[PDB]
Amino acid sequence: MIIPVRCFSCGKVVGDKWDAYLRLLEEGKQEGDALDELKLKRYCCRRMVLTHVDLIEKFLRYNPLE
Amino acid sequence: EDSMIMNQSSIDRGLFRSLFFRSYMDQEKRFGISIVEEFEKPTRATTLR
Amino acid sequence: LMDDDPVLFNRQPSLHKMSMMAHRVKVMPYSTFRLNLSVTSPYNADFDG
Amino acid sequence: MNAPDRFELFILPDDVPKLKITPDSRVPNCIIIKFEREDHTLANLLREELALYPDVTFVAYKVEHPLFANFVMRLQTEEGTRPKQALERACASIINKLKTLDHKFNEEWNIKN
Amino acid sequence: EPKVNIINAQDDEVELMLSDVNLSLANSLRRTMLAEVPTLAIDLVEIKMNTSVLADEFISHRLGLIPLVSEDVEEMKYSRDCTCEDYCDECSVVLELSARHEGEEGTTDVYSSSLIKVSGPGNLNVGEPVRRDDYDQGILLCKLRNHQELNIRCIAKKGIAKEHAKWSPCSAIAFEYDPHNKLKHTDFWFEVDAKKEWPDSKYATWEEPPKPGEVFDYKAKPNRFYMTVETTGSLKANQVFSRGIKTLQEKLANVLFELENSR
Amino acid sequence: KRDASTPLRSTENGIVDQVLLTTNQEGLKFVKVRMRTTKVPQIGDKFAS
Amino acid sequence: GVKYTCGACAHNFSLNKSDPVRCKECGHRVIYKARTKRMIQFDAR
Amino acid sequence: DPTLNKTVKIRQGGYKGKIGIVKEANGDRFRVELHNPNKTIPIPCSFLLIESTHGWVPYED
RNA sequence: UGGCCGUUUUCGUUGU
Ligand SMILES: [Mg+2]
Ligand SMILES: [Zn+2]
Ligand SMILES: [Zn+2]
Ligand SMILES: [Zn+2]
Repeated sequence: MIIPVRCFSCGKVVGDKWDAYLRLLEEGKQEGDALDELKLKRYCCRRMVLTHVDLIEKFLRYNPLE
Repeated sequence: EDSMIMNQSSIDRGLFRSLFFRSYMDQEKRFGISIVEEFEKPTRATTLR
Repeated sequence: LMDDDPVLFNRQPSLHKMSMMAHRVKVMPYSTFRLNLSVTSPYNADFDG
Repeated sequence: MNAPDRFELFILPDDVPKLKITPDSRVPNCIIIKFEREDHTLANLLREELALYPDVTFVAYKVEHPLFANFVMRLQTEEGTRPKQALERACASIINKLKTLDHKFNEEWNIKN
Repeated sequence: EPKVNIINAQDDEVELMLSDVNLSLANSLRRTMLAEVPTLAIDLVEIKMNTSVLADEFISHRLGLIPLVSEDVEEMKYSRDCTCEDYCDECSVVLELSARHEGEEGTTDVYSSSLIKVSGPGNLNVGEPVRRDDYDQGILLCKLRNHQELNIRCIAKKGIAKEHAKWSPCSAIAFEYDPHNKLKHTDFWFEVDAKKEWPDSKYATWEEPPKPGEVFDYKAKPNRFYMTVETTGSLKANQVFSRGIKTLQEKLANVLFELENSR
Repeated sequence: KRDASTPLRSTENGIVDQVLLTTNQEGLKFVKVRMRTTKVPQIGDKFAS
Repeated sequence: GVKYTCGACAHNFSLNKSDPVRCKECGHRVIYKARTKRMIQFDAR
Repeated sequence: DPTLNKTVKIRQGGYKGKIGIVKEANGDRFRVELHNPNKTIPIPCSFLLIESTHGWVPYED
């Protein structure tokens, strides 16, 4: 849905880094690189930012009842 | 015997915590032209059972 | 119910009389029964659900 | 729906004293300690040192069930010393070791940066 | 007797070398500082109103994980023990967020930075949310679209990582010893030989490999622990270490007081 | 008058989220209550690879 | 005394259980009640 | 007893400052149900905060 | 002022 706050396994806060990851991906850097420049070495964190799916944009694409 | 041990903190970090929605149903019912059933807060004196 | 009291216990199907026994009570938290891992065979049971 | 209070893993009820001692009458100079609100974090540390002492014959503990926050420690010092004194001696020893480690780390961090 | 040798220091990550202490002690220190470091985090989320696509519980949870600067939490009493009726500013730090989006186009992105401290037992440096930098927007709490408003009245308290994983100041503790397995406490699986399969640890150069003719030492013990700490930022790694040591100390002191008082 | 309530299932808890109130095909009141809650994994769940 | 909200035009109003169930402003036939006023709590856990 | 079915908080105890509802008021030990958890806890009458016309009123309402 | 009442029958899907 949304990038989580704390990595489930370790606890290294990651959510704040999601936007930067998207940004780095924009200019075509390979994913491993981007994960590097964020300083994510333990793959217990690499798994998330590599394989999280953003849905909240999809859920907002519907006009709210307000 | 195919049972698992879960990192308590991993649960507390939002692991496999999911949502559960239940929808209830009801409607006003008609016994005839002049007999219907109305949603309302029933007082104990006016109603029974 | 208090600890150490006697109560029956069972599984379905109850093929052979080693599928019913009388155990003793121990009060605990959480909402599951728990068995010593040895007694699974007489109940022919496993914790896969 | 029947889970224990997560604040109860460390908080103590009033009627139960933090620690409870039980002499072990089946052998000489042996005691059994009934702890409260403790686990490996304290037990392992106490046991390591109390084993390192010279005048301790037998020392051990066990965590009854991880669903309960208390453990039991077996201690049996030689006739030379009563167990209580040996335990408090080990307590002081770790206290001072930790103090020394803290002081050294403080100085090291000061110099490092 | 205990020694210390920091290898690389920083605000968050500490990569040191601890030697000449019982392995029991190093492990118990790791455990206690992972579990028994009092801190501050969001406790009671009171939602005045919400219009987002995220369940109220979902936000209350997301707030539960937000790291709070707790550099002075040691001064804050336990809300369980504080004598005040309801909460007080000496046992509770109040934070409130009220963000909104307007306009029919675009999407707002409420971040942690938008959080605000309303009160707190000042000037104790507690309550402030943590940030890597000043311009670093930080943690993403939600996204808002046209007419969607979010309002909340948070609360924090002093709890411990035992009672929940939000009170954990430690993120990931490395830990090891005997990088060449001198003490042999591990037996190495292999298909041909142990050495040509298993790659070497990063502390490989820090202790000399055993000599081929070297024979076992049955009195050998673990002596040098290399434990690399890290933190979320809610507390400085040095503060983490000192506070863990202090907590363990006072705990043993309590135990000794109980022992002496019992008689 | 007699009670014709629709009590919540006694084995459930949560917060009422979204009440709907419209007419049925036949023009009587016709309600829907979507109660919600979140399920924390605990002892006795099920999981699978 | 019992507010509402439309599902098509999202404009608020009320009714006294006698008006037909329709949106006053756009006439839509799907409505929802609005949040209560008592205070809502979460332990964030 | 006119002191039932009212919003109530806890001023002292392990749940200091939690909104709760009085579900059962047999006597001298009020059974109050909270919101944050899915459970109901007994609690003495003097360890609670009762909503009143203005502000939060202790057990004198 | 105690005392105190919530369908059946089908079919389905699943579970061990
Ligand atoms: Mg099976
Ligand atoms: Zn991680
Ligand atoms: Zn206070
Ligand atoms: Zn409308």
